[PDB]
Amino acid sequence: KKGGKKKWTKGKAKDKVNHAVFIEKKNVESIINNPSKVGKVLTVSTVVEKLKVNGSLARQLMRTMADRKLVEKVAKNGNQWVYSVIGGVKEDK
Amino acid sequence: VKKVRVRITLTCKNLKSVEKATSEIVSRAKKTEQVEVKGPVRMPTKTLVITVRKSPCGEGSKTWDRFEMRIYKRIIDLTCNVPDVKTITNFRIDPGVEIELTMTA
Amino acid sequence: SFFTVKDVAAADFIREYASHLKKANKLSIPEFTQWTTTSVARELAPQDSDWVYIRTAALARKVYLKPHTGISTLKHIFGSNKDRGNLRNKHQACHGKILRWALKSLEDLKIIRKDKNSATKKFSRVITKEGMTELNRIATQIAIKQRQAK
Amino acid sequence: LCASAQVEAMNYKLLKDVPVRLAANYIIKSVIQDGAKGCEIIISGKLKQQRAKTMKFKQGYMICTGQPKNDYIDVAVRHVFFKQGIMGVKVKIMLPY
Amino acid sequence: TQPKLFGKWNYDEVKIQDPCFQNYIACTTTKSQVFVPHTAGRYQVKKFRKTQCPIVERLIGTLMFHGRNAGKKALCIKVVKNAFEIIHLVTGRNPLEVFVGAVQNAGPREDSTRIGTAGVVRKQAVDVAPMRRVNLAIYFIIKGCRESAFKSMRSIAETLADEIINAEKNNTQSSWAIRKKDEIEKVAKGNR
Amino acid sequence: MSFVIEKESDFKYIHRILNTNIDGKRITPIALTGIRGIGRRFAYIICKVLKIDPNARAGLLTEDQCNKITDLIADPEAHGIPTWLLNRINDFKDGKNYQMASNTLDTKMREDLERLKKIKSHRGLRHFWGLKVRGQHTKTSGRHGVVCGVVRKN
Amino acid sequence: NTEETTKARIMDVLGKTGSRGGITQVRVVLISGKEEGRQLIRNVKGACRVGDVLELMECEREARRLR
Amino acid sequence: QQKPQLVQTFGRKKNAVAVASVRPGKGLLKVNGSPIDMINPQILQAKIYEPILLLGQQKFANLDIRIRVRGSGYTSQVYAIRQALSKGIVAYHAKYVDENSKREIKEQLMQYDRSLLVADPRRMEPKKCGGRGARSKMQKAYR
Amino acid sequence: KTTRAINKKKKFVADGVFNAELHSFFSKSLQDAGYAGIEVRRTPTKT
Amino acid sequence: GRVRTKTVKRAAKSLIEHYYSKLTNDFHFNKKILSEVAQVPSKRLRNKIAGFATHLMKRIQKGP
RNA sequence: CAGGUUGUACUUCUUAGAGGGACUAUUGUGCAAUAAGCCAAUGGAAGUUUAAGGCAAUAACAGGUCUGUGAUGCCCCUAGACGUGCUCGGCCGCACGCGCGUUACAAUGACUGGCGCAAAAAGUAUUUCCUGUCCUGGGAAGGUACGGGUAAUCUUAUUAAUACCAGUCGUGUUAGGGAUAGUUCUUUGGAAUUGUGGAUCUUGAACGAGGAAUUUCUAGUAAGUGCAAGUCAUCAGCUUGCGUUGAUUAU
Ligand SMILES: [Mg+2]
Ligand SMILES: [Mg+2]
Ligand SMILES: [Mg+2]
Ligand SMILES: [Mg+2]
Ligand SMILES: [Mg+2]
Ligand SMILES: [Mg+2]
Ligand SMILES: [Mg+2]
Ligand SMILES: [Mg+2]
Ligand SMILES: [Mg+2]
Ligand SMILES: [Mg+2]
Ligand SMILES: [Mg+2]
Ligand SMILES: [Mg+2]
Ligand SMILES: [Mg+2]
Ligand SMILES: [Mg+2]
Ligand SMILES: [Mg+2]
Ligand SMILES: [Mg+2]
Repeated sequence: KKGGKKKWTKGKAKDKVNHAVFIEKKNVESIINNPSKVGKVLTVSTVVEKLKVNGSLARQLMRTMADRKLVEKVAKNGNQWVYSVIGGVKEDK
Repeated sequence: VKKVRVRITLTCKNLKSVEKATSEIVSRAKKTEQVEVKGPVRMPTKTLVITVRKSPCGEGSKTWDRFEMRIYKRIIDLTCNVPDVKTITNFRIDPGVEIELTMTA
Repeated sequence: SFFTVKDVAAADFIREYASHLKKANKLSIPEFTQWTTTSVARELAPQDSDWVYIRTAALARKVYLKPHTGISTLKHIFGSNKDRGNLRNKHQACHGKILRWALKSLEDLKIIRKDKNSATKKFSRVITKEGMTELNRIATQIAIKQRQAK
Repeated sequence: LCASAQVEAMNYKLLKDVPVRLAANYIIKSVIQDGAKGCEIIISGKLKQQRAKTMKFKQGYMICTGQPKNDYIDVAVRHVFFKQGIMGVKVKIMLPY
Repeated sequence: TQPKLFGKWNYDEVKIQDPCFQNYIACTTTKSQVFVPHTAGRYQVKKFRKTQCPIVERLIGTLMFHGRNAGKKALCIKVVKNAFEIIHLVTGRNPLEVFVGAVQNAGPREDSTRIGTAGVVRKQAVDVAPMRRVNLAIYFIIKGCRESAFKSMRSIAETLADEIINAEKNNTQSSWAIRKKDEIEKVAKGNR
Repeated sequence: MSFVIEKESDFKYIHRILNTNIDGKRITPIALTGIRGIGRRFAYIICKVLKIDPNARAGLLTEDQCNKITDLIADPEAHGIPTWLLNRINDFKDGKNYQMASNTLDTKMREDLERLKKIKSHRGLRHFWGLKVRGQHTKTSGRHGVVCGVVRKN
Repeated sequence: NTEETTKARIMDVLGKTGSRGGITQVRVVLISGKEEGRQLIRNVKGACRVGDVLELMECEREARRLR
Repeated sequence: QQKPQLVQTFGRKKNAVAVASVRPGKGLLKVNGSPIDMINPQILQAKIYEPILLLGQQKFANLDIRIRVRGSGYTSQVYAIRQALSKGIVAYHAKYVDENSKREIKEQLMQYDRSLLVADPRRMEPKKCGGRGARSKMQKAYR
Repeated sequence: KTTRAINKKKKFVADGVFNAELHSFFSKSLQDAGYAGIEVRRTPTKT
Repeated sequence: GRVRTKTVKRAAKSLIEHYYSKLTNDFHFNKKILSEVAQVPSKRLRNKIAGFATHLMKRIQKGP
């Protein structure tokens, strides 16, 4: 699993959270409808923060929600995506 | 009236001298009756730059000589006959001052 | 009223004309094209597949503004820098194959024209009466849609 | 008033064995006389011996530095052949306004 | 009418309560009320011009400061705009009335002057000036952003945003900025 | 997107290609790059030939997709591919074309340096001794015997 | 963190000190709850004009020199 | 003989040159032959509108201002396109209105920003054989 | 029409060099009488 | 470092010395005089002499 | 909104020539003996002697060059010569030790696509120099089809790159990075093999921001970013200049 050279070394022993590139149909819908879960503001980062989903994937999940008149874009640049969950984050399971 | 448009070109290594020819060529042409002169026009001053490492043997710090040779080109246009020009070119213009002439109708 | 391309960010317009040539597929994506060969000398092959359309698409926008521009110039005018690696980046010229084709195709389309007058650039490409009209329509269509964004 | 000339005059005197100081004096006096506003002479070389040496003789004004340097100053320098080696002779005549 | 910042942030939404910072900041002026933080101004010319600089222009400047990567305000104006949007989406406050507070807090009030005599390194009690205080505050704030921002998917407009917030709070556990702000005073309070 | 249906099985984390070429799950073209023979842009070519989705993840391609590639490489020129996109071109004065495979490549070289070891050409001898050939400068260059010629990842 | 930050302003900029030739010595006047008016001669570091305002975290001080 | 009702104002910033023509009309804004909305740094676009707003849709609505700019860099040109507007609006009021109205607008702009009327003096500073750049130099090992 | 046209730059530099040629020529041979300089007026007719 | 070369001072001194009556309390007017009054090669230097010479004028409006 | 014209029309833009303009000016503290002057504010294109340079005193360093010199003293060589020429090697040889630098460790980023923003330089005797238009090649590069210029007229008022908008990648020594190496193709040159340079597909190393030390650097300055010019048949990682983007801290 790890063959990288002279990289291990005294310091941080921070296991890299295993983000995934696949989402099962059993969670597909359920998660798209639940934006209020990733904090108020939704950026490429936050999305990965709560869901273990790498940006590239996260975007589609954003554009998707953006499409489902569920989220509004604040600003969109190079890697800075600022999205606001319309109505207000009022979801606490 | 056999009118010939004459082009007076003056190119020179230094401004001192080329400005005298220009200044006086017009001074002299305006004063003739068969004359029509387009103001003395000054082309853009071309500068030849030569940067040289001073010292002959490459020792001691970096010393550079920035040498310049400026070339001013002035152009004057004339409405005259063929004798009229040779009448106004009768100056006493400094050395190294090239004067070229073009005749059209 | 009415609007010309000068009234529409073409980055936006090309995104429009690129398609008008798609639905109409008046063209015919040459061989070497799809045959993967990014323009100039770069890294990866283009990503968007219709780059062929986009290139021409804008090439029209370019010619509609700078009439008489040439192959080797547009070749430059597209804008490209090269990471030679250790040696710094030098400015780079584009590709003359895809480029010269696009002009020929736009000519068959009755949009481009080869001027046989100006003795400097004899045969350079220029917009045509019919050709440029087609453009203003796309433009005005976009123009009106922008004003439509109440 | 011409330095290019005076150097030759000096170049001549030196090859005719006229001692240095006596030499330079004649040219310098003669130069000032002609209307110079300041004159100087330099003579680097094996001045009567082993090592090299640089002799300087100056009279009146002189413009060491400035842009006017090249305007009010004339400078010519010559090589003088000896069965010794070489003599350097520089002449700085400073012209009158 | 009043020219809001980035088009959506009233300047008069803030006021400098403390007298210290009143002249050593920009929110307050008519000339300061700018839409864009880009002025290509001519500050840094006399020996106190820096003052008249619209506080955020200063932030942007101090922000494009790492070598190779930086030297281009163009972008930096962005990283700062997004960061303001992001700070708003969290406390929905006039993000200037946030960044501003942070500037007032993150500035150490005390420092130690290294005065060594024949090998021995002694120090004394020194009170930190206002201009110096603000400068330190911003320098500090930004300084930290890059800290985490490195090999992180977290972005400067995010790192910075997250910083300006806690920097206003005085949250000594969430602001590389205020950490020193405290330590510098502490260590300084020791050397004094 | 990445709207997978049967997680753990409707996907294959690791695919086997040309011997030891194990593949990573991320993006298909790029995944291919691990193969000692394919690279950044060659992967992209492959997908246009096999009409396979590029943007799509890696491993969402059956064994059919896998063989399409093993033989695509065996006689690439057959599927098309202009002679000038190949790794190897005109070998040993006869063998027309090929496309240096993960394992093929490794030995092809072992044979060419052998081709030269016997010949004893300068460039050849150079490889033997173990020194850059073209890079000429030896004064400052690669000291403490850095990476010589022919490089293999590990 | 309960500090006694008495705000004081600059009365007169004395001179420069600390051969580090960067420190500044200044005469202050106070404006705070505790006392007020009391004048001190404190040592600053950094940009400072006449009349600024500085938060002293210790009114019991006032080192000094002028030679 | 002729005599159009026009004003010719210019702006400049480190080589950036702004040709601004002002004629009376209905509020046109041409920059190199296009609407302001299309300048390159969508950002700085605001900078150019600063003069417009600072004065009021009034003065802009009555006239047609056409500008052409071929300065040096994206940022600089914008500064000139800016400076031309400001100089022109004022320049118009000088010969075509009460000299008093000019004074109003001049101080009006001056008060907000000088870069609309003044000229950003500084240019570039020439290199020196003393080193690699304008004021930097070849390293210097001492020891 | 004097033979070949030449960059007023190119032809001028040629002019100067020629003058400096003359200077070495004269000074080196006229090493008897006070030599000074040379006012050279060149015409496609008479140098 | 705005100090005056001796020459600059001598000039202003001697100018004022000869033309006091004529000299004004205005630099520009005086500069014109100084130029019409003598040989000042550098246009710039002329000013310096006048700018300073004018200064002296205001110090004589004192007497010492 | 582009294009063509035309007028003894105009100069704001451009050119360059005359002449303006700052001198430390006006105002108040410090100086204060009167002072020279120093400070701050205002006006100002411009106030650190405005900015950047050129020039550079007396002595001297037995500094460096006799391999730049038809500048030389002395001493060397002299025809199987240290003269001159020719063929082929070498100055780049590698265990290593130093010194300028180039590229980078990446999301303030890389890659794909889009986008009329620049300056300064250069340029031919016939094709031999700059090269525009056009044709052919995937491409470097070819052809000679149509052409201007020995230059504010022609390559050009434009072919920079950073920047900006969109898209892909998404922390993963992944390829960020590109060294090393392998066929192919192309240009310079009689000749390139001890890779001239350039294109293609692969190969894909150290590097994860660097110890003791240590160098320049206060404003359109540092930095980054490209462009020229010298050298030059071909070769820049050097040099000398040029412009764009453009700040922290001091005073
Ligand atoms: Mg980017
Ligand atoms: Mg790009
Ligand atoms: Mg000597
Ligand atoms: Mg100076
Ligand atoms: Mg000296
Ligand atoms: Mg010698
Ligand atoms: Mg021999
Ligand atoms: Mg060709
Ligand atoms: Mg060119
Ligand atoms: Mg990728
Ligand atoms: Mg490569
Ligand atoms: Mg080879
Ligand atoms: Mg190579
Ligand atoms: Mg550089
Ligand atoms: Mg060349
Ligand atoms: Mg070159």
